[PDB]
Amino acid sequence: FDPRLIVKIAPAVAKAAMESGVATRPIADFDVYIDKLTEFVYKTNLFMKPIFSQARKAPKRVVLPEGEEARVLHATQELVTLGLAKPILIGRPNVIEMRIQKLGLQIKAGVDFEIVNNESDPRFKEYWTEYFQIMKRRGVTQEQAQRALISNPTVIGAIMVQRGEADAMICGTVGDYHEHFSVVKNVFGYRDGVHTAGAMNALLLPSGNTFIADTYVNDEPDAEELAEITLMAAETVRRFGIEPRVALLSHSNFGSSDCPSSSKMRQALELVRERAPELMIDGEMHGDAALVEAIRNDRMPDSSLKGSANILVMPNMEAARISYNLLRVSSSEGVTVGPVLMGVAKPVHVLTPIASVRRIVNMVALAVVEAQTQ
Amino acid sequence: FDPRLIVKIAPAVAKAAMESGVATRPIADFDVYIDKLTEFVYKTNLFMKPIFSQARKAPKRVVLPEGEEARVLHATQELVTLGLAKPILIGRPNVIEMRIQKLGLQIKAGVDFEIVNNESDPRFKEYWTEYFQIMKRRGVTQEQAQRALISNPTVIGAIMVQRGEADAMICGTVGDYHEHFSVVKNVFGYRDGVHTAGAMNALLLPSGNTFIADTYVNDEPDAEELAEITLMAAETVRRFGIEPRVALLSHSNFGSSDCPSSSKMRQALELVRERAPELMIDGEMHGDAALVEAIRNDRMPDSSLKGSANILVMPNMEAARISYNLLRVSSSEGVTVGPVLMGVAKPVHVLTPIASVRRIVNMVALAVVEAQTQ
Repeated sequence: FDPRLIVKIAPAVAKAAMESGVATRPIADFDVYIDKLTEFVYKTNLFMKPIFSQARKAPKRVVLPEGEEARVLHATQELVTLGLAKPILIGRPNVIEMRIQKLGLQIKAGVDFEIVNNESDPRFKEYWTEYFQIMKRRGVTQEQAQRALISNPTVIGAIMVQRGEADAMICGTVGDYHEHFSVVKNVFGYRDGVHTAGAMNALLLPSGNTFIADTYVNDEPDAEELAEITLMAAETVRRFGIEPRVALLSHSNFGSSDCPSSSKMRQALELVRERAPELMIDGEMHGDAALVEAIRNDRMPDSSLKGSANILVMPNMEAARISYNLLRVSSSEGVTVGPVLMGVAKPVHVLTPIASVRRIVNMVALAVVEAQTQ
Repeated sequence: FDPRLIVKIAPAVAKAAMESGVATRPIADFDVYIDKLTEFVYKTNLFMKPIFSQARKAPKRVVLPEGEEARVLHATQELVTLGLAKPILIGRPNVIEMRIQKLGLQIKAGVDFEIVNNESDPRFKEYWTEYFQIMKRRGVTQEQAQRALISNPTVIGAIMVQRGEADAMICGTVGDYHEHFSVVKNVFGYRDGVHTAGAMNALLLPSGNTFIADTYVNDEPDAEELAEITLMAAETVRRFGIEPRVALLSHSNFGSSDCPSSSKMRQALELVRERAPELMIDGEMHGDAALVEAIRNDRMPDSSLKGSANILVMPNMEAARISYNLLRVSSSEGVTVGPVLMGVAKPVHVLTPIASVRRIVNMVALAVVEAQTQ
């Protein structure tokens, strides 16, 4: 799967065929040709195949709070088969076993995977006392903390990962995003060096693989919050292997509007450049100017952004969630990754009820891969 | 009046009665019995009694602007009899001498107390000139300063205390609190190192001696301002002899409601603990949790607050004045102290129009104590 294959083979084959003389059209501009095919590499990178393999080498414990949900169940089978992770499912053990039989999956409880019963667990008194000490001043009474552990699955898995019993967690298949996130933020805590949280959704597009943030965490992020979201996204995408091409999208194109939304972007651009100059980023720009290099070079010759951009940053969540939701059905491709939570101290992600099984599979993998490091 | 009397005598008697054998019911928990005795003596305290004695030791000069008002005159008599302070009443001498006779009081002008006539005074030229130099930049012309020295008695007394002719002043029996306070603030100035003022009103409650903060001065306090109010009050309560137990009240119970008011309180708790970690204080909480320790230990066991809390700091003036009014009618007895003004350099206090004659006597003695320091 090495991307460099088409980089060296196709030119070298072309150079020997011109020396052999059987070629009808000489590509005299070999360096331009080299630029053309390296661009094809850069647009389509799988960025999942290395992830899966890394998960296979070191599977980790992942808790899925909504264990009864059928989509979770379908993904648990593929996780056990591919040897990606050690799945811990939370829910009523009786309904899971019945649905497994109806689904026909070969996973066997206590063998292939472990189950934690939400209604009864020996580690109950310890857990509610642990959750209460975090949430006593945040409006959770002792009596409330108990009731939460019996009926809120997401809270149960959060306590495990913080304790150390579980390595990571994947939730959000049932419920609104902010319900699960609220649980996550108070329990795990912000990662050191960060004071804001970022959500990222990825769509393979004609322009290539493309990422969008922030989709659910912040409804109206301020300037410094955008800058921190940008830097984390550049770090995460560099891990995937795709070099980061950041574009701060806005209705204004390089100062066409002086309204506060555009002013917020420009300030963040200066903030990002001062914190880490290496990142390739230019803003603000129209949406189209970030993908078609032809349009951007006409508005901005000396733009530091080169080629189609892959990290599009949004001024407010509404523009993001409406863009990503409209593109997911206008691309019609493999799911790649879903809502990637950035900034949390522990390896956690929250999904949507519309999330497919492949998305849950891919996302559980992504988390196992995060858990290998500390 | 020594509080330590009941704490020591009763246990030794109890031990002697058990050794004698006449004790029908033994008390095995002697250390618990001491705790119940010490809690009773802290609740029913008489901080006013030492204040009178300290005032008797060194009577100081006190100015009362409303010398014609009947309630002040009754209080001048009992002050003269007690020997607490040397009164300097202000008003028309004829109306005072005629009311003195009408009220059947044995006080003579020029000997027991001193009258300063507002309409005519030898030092008139120095007073309105000094007032002008203080208020020339706050909208007071020379012509306005003259009429103001004759018309507003509170202005007259404020000038005296700043000159040093009188050691303190008590006012407010007629008129709005702020009519005198604004004069007090501009003339005396803020206490060194203090940039906001505080109004404290004391009540005798079943739970114990109880004070409320910011009853009249600030409609809405900054978190910084709330902090300085709390810190000053605990210092003043320590002067009375009561142990400072502080509680920040709010409509939210320990983060149950996230609003501007609750956020405002919590920030102050941090600000107070940094400036003085020794002060026992916890918030935010409901009122009942501040008084009934049982309720507080059930929602917050680790609370640093121990027992009934004596210093109640409130979020806004509106809730504080409403509470104080509704409590002074539902608490049977207790003349205690009137509205206490904190943060002003020269010793002074502003009273309510409905302040009882006992409250004028008490608040005059409180001022004499304050004048003995610096």
